[PDB]
Formats: sequence, structure tokens, C-alpha cells
Amino acid sequence: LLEQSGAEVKKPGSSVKVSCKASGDTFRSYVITWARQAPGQGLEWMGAIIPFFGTTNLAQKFQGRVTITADESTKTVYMDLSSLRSDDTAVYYCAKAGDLSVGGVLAGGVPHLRHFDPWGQGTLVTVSSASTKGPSVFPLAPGGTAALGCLVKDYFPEPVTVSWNSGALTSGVHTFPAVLQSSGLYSLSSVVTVPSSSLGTQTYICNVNHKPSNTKVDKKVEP
Amino acid sequence: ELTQSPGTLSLSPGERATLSCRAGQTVASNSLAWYQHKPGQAPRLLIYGASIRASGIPDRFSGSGSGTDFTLTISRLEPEDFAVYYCQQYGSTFGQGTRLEIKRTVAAPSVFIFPPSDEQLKSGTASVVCLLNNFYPREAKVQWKVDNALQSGNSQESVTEQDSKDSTYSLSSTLTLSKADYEKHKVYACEVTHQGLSSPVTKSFNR
Amino acid sequence: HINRTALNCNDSLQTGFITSLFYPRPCDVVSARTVCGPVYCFTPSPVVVGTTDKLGIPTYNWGENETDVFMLESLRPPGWFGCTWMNSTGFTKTCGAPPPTDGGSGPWITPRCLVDYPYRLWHYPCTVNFTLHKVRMFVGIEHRFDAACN
Ligand SMILES: *[C@@H]1O[C@H](CO)[C@@H](O[C@@H]2O[C@H](CO)[C@@H](O)[C@H](O)[C@H]2NC(C)=O)[C@H](O)[C@H]1NC(C)=O
Repeated sequence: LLEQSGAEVKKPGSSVKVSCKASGDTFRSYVITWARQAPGQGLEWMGAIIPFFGTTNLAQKFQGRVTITADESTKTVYMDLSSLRSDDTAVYYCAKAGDLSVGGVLAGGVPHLRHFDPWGQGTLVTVSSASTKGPSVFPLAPGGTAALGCLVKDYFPEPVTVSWNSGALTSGVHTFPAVLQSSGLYSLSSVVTVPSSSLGTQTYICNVNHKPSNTKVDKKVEP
Repeated sequence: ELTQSPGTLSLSPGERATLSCRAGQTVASNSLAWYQHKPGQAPRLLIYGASIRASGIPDRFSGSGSGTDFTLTISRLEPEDFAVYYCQQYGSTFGQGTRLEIKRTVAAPSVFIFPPSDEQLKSGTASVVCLLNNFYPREAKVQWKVDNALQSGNSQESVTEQDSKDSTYSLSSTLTLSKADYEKHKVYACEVTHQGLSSPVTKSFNR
Repeated sequence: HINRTALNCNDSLQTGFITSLFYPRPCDVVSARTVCGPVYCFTPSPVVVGTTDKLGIPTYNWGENETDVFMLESLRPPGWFGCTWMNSTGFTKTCGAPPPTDGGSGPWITPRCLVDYPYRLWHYPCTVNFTLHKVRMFVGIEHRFDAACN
């Protein structure tokens, strides 16, 4: 089992430092890898570390920009990137490449890579200049069926979770992936399909949740 | 140096998904893996080494390949097997994963368009929202028309993830314009040109 | 200074012989392309040879290069001599004069006694049940080491 750190929002200039809590007892001989994926592009391998010997060797792309270190006092391996960009705004996972004791690795100091059976939960890190802002929530009101939505606008920190009707209504609801405006504040809308004749039957209310800004809102939705 | 193909795959449950993973320079077949990644979850290990199934991996998944070329295969396509599949070499490099999709019959888009509300007009910014609901396949085109005139550069299009229950996407387009320009144009239309549609649908509303 | 331990270990069979660290051929130069962990020589007592260069220079490379070597000639007494290490495959190796009263190859001062050292048990597993006595003897210089005897 590999635990990870919390979602961190940092300015592009500054560095990020995300941990990885490791379960097993042979921590000295664990070889641990960090690697990430871009919202558009595929996976790519950054590098792997050895805690007892403190030896890493990394891909050609991040050889200079990233530094990996580990402290075995606490069963955690750390991950640090200097001068972030928007190119590096992505999701960062932790994987156990292998155990040195039975790995059959450690050739020429540099560690080789083995399959990563356990994988960390992942740590998103939003790298933008724009400062944390709360989401505005407007109503999208309106044979066939009906459609009524909730629009959640102008929020910089993302994770955004929308609920409907005290989280008591689950069927045919959609809440889109965030879109990033040129301003650098995300936006998304939570639509649902009901019966074409449930519209005047029952009150609809969307329940938006914004963790990083500590905001929360109930908004009636009627024409 | 890993070349996957195809980019996307779309098959119906009970079909045989076959996906290649190639190398420019030959790999020792020792060090090559496959992974099943689900959004909001952590990537899962399916094959470790060569033609070996990891633990907690149903019999349907099957590794193969030696030398430069490699293949994952599934004979029984169950309905959770439709995540993105990365392959990887150790030593280490990945490929751009393949997307495994749910073949369904064409379903046209239920289409709805919403007015920007008064609570948003009094705030100075206006935004219309068109809605393609419970349709398949994903590819679509929502052209905006304001005052019978074709808008460009103002829109954005977020598309949802493939539905697990009924295997239909939903798309929403969002036109964003100043209030001043909003108050100055009448005919706020939205045009859907989907493959399930004989003529293009257009729902609209007048300010 | 720990950068002078040669670390080339090809355990392609998954034996696990590297756990200990984490927890008739005469002595000569041995290229460190084939060394897994410490290289101990026993002049009359244990010494920790590190990855050197051919002219004696200590290289802080973990033994990565083709011309990183260990130097076992250079520690011989002007006497009895032996060294040991773990090559990459995990097989223990030995260098020393051929043998009765005469000492063994690598760490066997006696046919039945061994110079106890920090990686003795890793290099020689069968020696666990051997109990230890303390010894202090001149052979121009005064040495102090421990004996692990059959
Ligand atoms: C480690 O040393 C062992 C022997 O001490 C090497 O294995 C020997 O290999 C030669 C030729 O390949 C054979 O003739 C011997 O019979 C082998 N000895 C044993 C005991 O099996 C081994 O190759 C060395 N490791 C490496 C990586 O070179």
C-alpha cells in the first residue's frame, strides 16, 4: 500500500514537494518511481529512487529539472520539482518499481526498473498564476424530455463536486469536465434530464462543493 | 520508444480487443508491462514481465509478444474493461495509451439550450449553454449563431466520460459574450450536426 | 565515502542474497565490473577495500566504470594473505595461497577458523554456529581481530 500527499496548488515559479507513505517493512531496499500524466498526453516515466543508497537515475527529459530524495525515518519518499510550468500541471502517481532484496537490480549503482504492482492514489497540482476564487452558480432552466442544469463559473482551484437534491437524485445527471477559460478560471455545468412533465412536480436544487476555497451553495432551479 | 496502435478501439461486450505495442529498437521481452487506468483511480497492473498475469487479474486478459512487437488481448469483454491501456518497458518508457470504447448503436443528441439568467445579466457577464444529452458516438459539432449570424472563437466544449450504464456521452457547448453585446442581438440559436440526425437540429430562444 | 562500495548485483533468479546489506586462485587485481558489495581483504585483520583506480586513486563511482578496480595486491603483508567478496551473481569468492597448518584461501587463517568481520555471515552463511575467541598477536605490527572457529 502506498499513501500519497494532498492536492497542492503552487505558483509557477515555486517548487512542489509531495510525499509517498510506504507500507512494507523492507523500506531500505524499496525502489520507488514517480511518474505523471498530462490531461491530454499519455504517461511518461520521470525517475526511480533507492532510499538506503540514495541513488536515482532519471529520464533524459527531467534529468536537470527534478530532484528525488527519500527519508526512511518516516516511511515516505519525497518528490520535488523546481520551476514548475503549465506544461507540468498534471496528475502525479507513486509506484513501487521493485524491492532491492529480491529485485535482482542495483547494477552499476544506478537502479534498473521492474513492474510497479502497487500504485499511489495520485496528487494533482494546479500550476497557474491566477489566485484562488470561489465559484459562481447560476441556474440553467428551461413528447420529448426536459433538461435543467446548474452552471458553476469562475473558480480557480479545481476539484469541483456537484450534487443534486441533497445528493438524493442520481439518475440521468451529468456534470462536465472543467473547461479552462483564457482568464485561468475553470468553468463547468451540471445538467440533468428529467421527465418532460416532472418539471412542475418537484423542486430541483443543485449542491455545489468547492473544497480548496471552502465554498458551498444551494441554488433553486425554476423557470 | 513505444509505438501503440490503434489510437482508439470501439467494440461490443463479448468481442476480442487486440492492441499492439511496438518498439523502434528491440526490447528484451523480459521488461514490458500493460496498465489499465481509470479516471479518478490509480493505474492498475495487468501484465508483468512477458506473458505473465498479475494477481487480481481475470482470466480474460492475456499478454503476448516477443522481440519488438507485443499485444494485449481480451476475449470476453466485460463492461468494466473499457479503460485506457498503457504499455511500458522497464529499465523505462511508455506509449500514448489506447482507448477502449463501448460500441453502441448511433443515438442522436437530445438537444436543449438555456438562457443566461437575470442573476447573471445583472453581474455583467452573459453565457448561453447548449446541451447534447445522452448521445453516441462522441464526435459532434455545435455551431453557434447569434442574430442569424455565425459566431466564432467564443465557444468552449466540455465532453463527459463514456457512461457505464447506457454507454452514451453528453456534450455541452458554452457561448460567452459581454452583456452589452448580449443586449444588442436577438436570435440566440445553437446548431447540432450529429451523425444520428437526418437534418441538423437547432433549438433556440429570443432574448 | 560510502561511494566507494562497488554495487553490481545481477540477481536474475530472485534469490534475495542482497538482504544482508539492507537488513585456489592467487590474490590479484579484480575488475569491479563483477563485484557485489564490500570487498574485504584479510592481511592479518579485516580491511575494507573500496573501489579504486589502477594507480591507486579512490573513485567515488560505486564501481560503475570499466576501469574501476579493487586492489588486493596492494595490501599484502611483506606473510599470509587472503581476501573475499560477493561477485554479482552472489557466489562468494576467495584469493590466497594454496594449503594442514597452512591457512585457507580468503579468510581462513586456520582450516577451521575465520576472521570475523561485518559481512562475514553474508559472505559465509555456514559459519553462524561458530563461536568466537579474541586474539592479539604480532606478525612487525600488532593486530587485533576476532576468530570465528569451527
Ligand atoms: C560469479 O562467480 C561464479 C563462480 O564463482 C561464476 O560462475 C562460474 O561461471 C563459469 C563460466 O561461466 C563456470 O565455469 C563455473 O562453473 C561457474 N561457477 C559456479 C560456482 O557456478 C559467475 O559467472 C560469476 N558471476 C558473474 C556475474 O560473472
